[PDB]
Amino acid sequence: QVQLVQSGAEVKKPGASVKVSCKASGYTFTDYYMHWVRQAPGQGLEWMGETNPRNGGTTYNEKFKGKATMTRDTSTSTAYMELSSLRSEDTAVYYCTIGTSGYDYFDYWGQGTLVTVSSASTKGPSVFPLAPSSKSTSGGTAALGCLVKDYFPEPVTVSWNSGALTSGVHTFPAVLQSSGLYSLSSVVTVPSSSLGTQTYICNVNHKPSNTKVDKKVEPK
Amino acid sequence: DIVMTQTPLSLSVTPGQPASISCRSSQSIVHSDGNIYLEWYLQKPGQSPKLLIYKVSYRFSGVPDRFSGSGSGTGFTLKISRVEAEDVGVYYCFQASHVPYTFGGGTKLEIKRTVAAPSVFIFPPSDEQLKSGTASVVCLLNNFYPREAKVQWKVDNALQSGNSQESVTEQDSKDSTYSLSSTLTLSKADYEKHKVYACEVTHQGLSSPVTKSFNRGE
Repeated sequence: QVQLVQSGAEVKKPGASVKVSCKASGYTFTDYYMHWVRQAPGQGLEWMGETNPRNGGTTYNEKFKGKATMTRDTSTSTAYMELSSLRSEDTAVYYCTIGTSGYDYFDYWGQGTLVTVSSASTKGPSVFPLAPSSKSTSGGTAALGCLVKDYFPEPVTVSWNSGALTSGVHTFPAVLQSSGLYSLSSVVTVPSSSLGTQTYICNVNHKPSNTKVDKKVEPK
Repeated sequence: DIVMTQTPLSLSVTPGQPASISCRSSQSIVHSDGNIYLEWYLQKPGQSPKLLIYKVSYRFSGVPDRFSGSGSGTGFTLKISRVEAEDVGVYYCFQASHVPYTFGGGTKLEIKRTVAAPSVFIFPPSDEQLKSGTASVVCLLNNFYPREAKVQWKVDNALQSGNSQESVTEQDSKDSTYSLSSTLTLSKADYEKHKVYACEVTHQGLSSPVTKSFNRGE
C-alpha cells in the first residue's frame, strides 16, 4: 500500500520561507511522477509543478518562477517543495500527489500541509456559551451552542459531550476577523425537555496552540 | 497557458436525476503521444480530490458506472446518469497534455430538495464575554432550503452595517438543508447603551420576513 506522509502545518510571517516535505513509501519511488498542488481556503486547485523522481528535474508552473523550488531526495524517497517571499496570497493547503498509472495526471494524494501566511501570532480560542432559552425554542426543540472566538491559525474542531452528541450539530466554517484572528460557532438543537436533565459540553480543540477547552452550556 | 473553463459553476440536482458538467480548453489538449489527458476529479469539503475519469472517457478503479466522460477537440463532458447524495462536492476538470498542467475553476454539485423555511434563534452575549469588554450577539437560521437568505441586524430599531459577519454550513448529509450563523460584534460599553436586539430573516420558505429579538437584561 502506497503512502505519502507530509510534514506538519506551518505559520509564516509575510516575507518568510517554508519547506514542505512529502515522504513516499510502499512503492518504487522512481515509478510515479510527483506533483505539488495547492488550494487557498474557499478557492480552486492550482498545479505548482511535477518532479521527475529519477533525474530530479522539475517542470514548473511559471507563476511560481524564482519563488518555488521542488526537489527529491532519492536516498529518503522524499519530495520537497520550498516557497520563498511568502505573502498573504500563499495561505493554502499544499499537497503532494502521485500518478500510480505512470502518466502525468495524479490520483494518490498526501494529507496536505496548511501553510498560514499572516502577521498574527498563534493564539488559543476563548469559548463562550450560547445558552438555550425561550428565544431559542421551537415546539419542543431548543438550540444551544458555543462561540469559539479569537484564535489563530486554523483549524479548530468542536465535539459535543465527548462525541456522544452528533445529531442536530452544526459547526460553522470559521470567519477571519479584521484583527487577523479566527472566530466560529458550533450549535446543536435538542429536546427543550432535556434542558434540566441533560448536561451539554462543547469540547473545543485547537491543536496549533495546544489548547483544549471544555465548556458546559447551562440553560437560562 | 491552457485555460480550463467549466459550465455550469454550480447546479442542484434531485437524487435519481441526471447531471451534466462541461469543460472547455482554450486551445487543443492533444498530448505528443496522441492522447488527450483530460481528467475529472471530485473534491468533497475537508478532503483531497478523488480521480473519477482519465483520458476523457475512462473510469478510474472503484468509480461507479453512473459516471461517464466524453469529448473531442476543446469540449469535454462529465455525466452522472442518476445523481446520488454521495456525489456532492466540487467537480474539476484537469488537463495533463500541455505544460503547465491546468485545472478548471470547479463545478459544485448540490442536492435539490423541497423549500424549507429556517427556524430562527437569537443569543445575547454571555456574561463571561461581557467581563472581557466585547459583546457578540448571535443569530442562528437553522435547517433551510435553498441557501439564499438575508439577515439584518437592528439595535433599538437602527439598522447595523459593517459590524457583522456570517457563515453557512455545507448541505446537511441527512436532510440536504443549510444553516447560517450571523454574529453582531459590539463593545461591552456600546452593548450596554442599548436595549432591543433583533435579527430579521428573509427567505423563500417564509411568506413574510421573521424577526427574532430580545431586550438586554431580561
